[PDB]
Amino acid sequence: DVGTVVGIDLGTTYSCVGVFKNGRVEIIANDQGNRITPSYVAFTPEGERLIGDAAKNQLTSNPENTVFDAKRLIGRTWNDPSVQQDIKFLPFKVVEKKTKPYIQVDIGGGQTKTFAPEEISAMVLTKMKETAEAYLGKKVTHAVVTVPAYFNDAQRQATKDAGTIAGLNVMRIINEPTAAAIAYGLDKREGEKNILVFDLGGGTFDVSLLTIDNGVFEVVATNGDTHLGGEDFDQRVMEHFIKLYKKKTGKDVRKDNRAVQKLRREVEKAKRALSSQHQARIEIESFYEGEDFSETLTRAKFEELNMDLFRSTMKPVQKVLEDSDLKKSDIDEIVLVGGSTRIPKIQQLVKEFFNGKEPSRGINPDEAVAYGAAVQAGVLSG
Amino acid sequence: DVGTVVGIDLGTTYSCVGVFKNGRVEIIANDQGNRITPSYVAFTPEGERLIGDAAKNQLTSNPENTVFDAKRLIGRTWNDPSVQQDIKFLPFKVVEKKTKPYIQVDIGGGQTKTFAPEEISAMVLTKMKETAEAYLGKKVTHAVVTVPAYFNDAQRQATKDAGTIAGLNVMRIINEPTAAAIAYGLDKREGEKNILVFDLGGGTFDVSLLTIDNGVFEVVATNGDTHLGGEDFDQRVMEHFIKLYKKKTGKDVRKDNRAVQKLRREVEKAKRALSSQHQARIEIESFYEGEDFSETLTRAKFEELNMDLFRSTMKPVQKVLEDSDLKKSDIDEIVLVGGSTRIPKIQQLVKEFFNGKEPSRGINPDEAVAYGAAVQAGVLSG
Ligand SMILES: C[C@@]1(O)[C@H](O)[C@@H](CO)O[C@H]1n1ccc2c(N)ncnc21
Ligand SMILES: C[C@@]1(O)[C@H](O)[C@@H](CO)O[C@H]1n1ccc2c(N)ncnc21
Repeated sequence: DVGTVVGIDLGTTYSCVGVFKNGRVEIIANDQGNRITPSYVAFTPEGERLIGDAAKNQLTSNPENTVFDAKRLIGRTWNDPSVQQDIKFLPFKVVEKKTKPYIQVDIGGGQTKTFAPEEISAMVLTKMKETAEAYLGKKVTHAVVTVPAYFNDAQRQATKDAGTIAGLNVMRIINEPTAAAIAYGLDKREGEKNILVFDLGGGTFDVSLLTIDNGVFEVVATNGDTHLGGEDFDQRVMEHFIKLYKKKTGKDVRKDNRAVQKLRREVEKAKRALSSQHQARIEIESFYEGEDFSETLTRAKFEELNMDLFRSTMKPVQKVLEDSDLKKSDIDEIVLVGGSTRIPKIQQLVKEFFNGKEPSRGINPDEAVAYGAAVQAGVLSG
Repeated sequence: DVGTVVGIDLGTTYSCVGVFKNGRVEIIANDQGNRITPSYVAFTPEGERLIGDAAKNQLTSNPENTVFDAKRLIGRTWNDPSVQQDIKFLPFKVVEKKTKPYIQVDIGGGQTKTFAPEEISAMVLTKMKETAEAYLGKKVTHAVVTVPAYFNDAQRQATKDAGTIAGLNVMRIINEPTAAAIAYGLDKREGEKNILVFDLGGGTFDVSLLTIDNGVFEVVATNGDTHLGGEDFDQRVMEHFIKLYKKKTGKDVRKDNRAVQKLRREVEKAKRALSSQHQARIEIESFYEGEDFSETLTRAKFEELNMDLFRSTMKPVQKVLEDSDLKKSDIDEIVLVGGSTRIPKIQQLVKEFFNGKEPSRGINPDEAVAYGAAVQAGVLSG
């Protein structure tokens, strides 16, 4: 028996868990009150293993012992050109072991440990499993886990293996855009329809063209940008305030990594506010050399700082349309995925690209993938 | 323990049953393969009690022993002016008993029996209960049953009482326009919205103006025509072919009630076809005095024959707008209910009345009320 099966969106930067309970999907908040959890792991000096918000928000002068972006490495060989490029931008050590890119960190007291990417993803899944168990008041043993549509055999298997390490029997591996289309109830429509899934996550941008025909989904074409996401928008704002602080004080903010991390956390909070307001306030007490930071950011400046990045999302959309032999007017449904799709300028650009066509609406875009996984989990739970 | 709760639309002319199973609403077909069941009861000479399709399609031996339209009498007193008017058009006997209009029929071999309106509706509910039990492969004990928004306390109680007689615990009585809005997920929308429900049934026309605010429904105003529906369109076509047959042969079709019933059944089939095609064929072997009937009906003629009736549906829509102190542009959602709303001219008239505004679409309008009742039943089943 499977018990209550969970639906898990195992994302590059954030993960989300849902269940089907009392006739509906319930997205579960973690111990910090958040319905999304960072796909992050860190180790305290005492040897405590931190997962999620506590890992991402732990102030440190040692970025080399925090692990994230394991989804870029999972199911790939060490010598894969993608891996060789990615390790140049990753602050933690990556070493060749058993043909794979293993992550090497110090787990406390100088104790060096090496982890396969699926062992890191297993830690994230354990945290999602614990989040669901606290909610359900009972143990979880089975799951439906999502993956990007472009994931190959080794990547799907390594994701199932991460589940096994976490004590989860991954019953079904389903494609992220399909799970989002199911969340919007797009499988319950008559005839053949073309669905454009625009997924702008924390670190990756994925565009997928799906067809629905008599309840059956098919991934026709995929495109995007593997290194474009919500964190890039935060970084453009970080650069803006760091240069501005250098002009105003003569001080180089990046000389203190903790000051950088405090600014990063406040910038992310301000970015989210600019999706619903035209001005945000960033305040940090004893920010740098005992001096306080107090600055404002307008929606207009945020947009100006990120305009090239926002406009760059249109190119893969045009490419998928060409590769699927479709025109703009052939798109029956537009599904927005990822918290970044809440940015007004992104919503405007997509709507304008599709000649004023309104996208599907009702589900939080950061939860749509886990929501669809939970719909399937509900069927498997009986 | 409520088990699997069923959602039942107990209609004046037709009824429908749905359940929530394997994560979605399932509308259940009856023993004749139909997703809607006539709200009809008949008694054979041998004393067999027929319910639904077998009752409606029994070649008359019982115009006075076939019961229908019990929903016009339920929860009303015998001396209610509505009852006194309705009994003039009903072919079965209605008698005063216990202050109520009881139905009196011969159940076989000259045995007279008297039934309260809720006892007839209980027979219809028993049929719906048996339809759901055959599908689920287990017994059903609880239900969500819909009623018209204008139903008063006695009418809602008498409907619950019909459920009790049928062995159903009617857990919730919900308004029909509300159930149709729920089917379309209109209760899952943010802010305040005005919903216009245009319900053209088989025998009744109901217009309801609802407001939805933070998931809460309010019936603001109701109007319509208590004696206008799909059956009236069939009658206009009946009159057309009877007059045409008199012109072509000199014969008076109504001298043979069986010939009339055969034409009625074929006209209803042809009308349904004209909603998707521009021409229909009606054929009856040994129709009248051993002569066969073979005629065609165009969509244009069908429309011409019913134009006044179709245009008359606009007047109650304008009245509800005035009684709710709203203008046409204040309507956020248009919900079409009843198989008759499939008629292209009706769809055109409604859309034109609302300056080209497209109504909600995707759910068979004859099943939308049961679908909404099943959505609510699904949450109650847990
Ligand atoms: C949490 C995030 O910053 C992250 O970059 C990404 C994860 O999918 O989504 C963002 N996100 C989440 C919500 C949100 C918003 N209201 N406006 C901009 N970005 C928003
Ligand atoms: C069965 C019906 O005749 C009846 O009059 C009413 C019950 O709601 O709906 C009609 N009905 C059912 C389906 C249908 C259709 N495709 N075109 C016209 N009328 C249609």
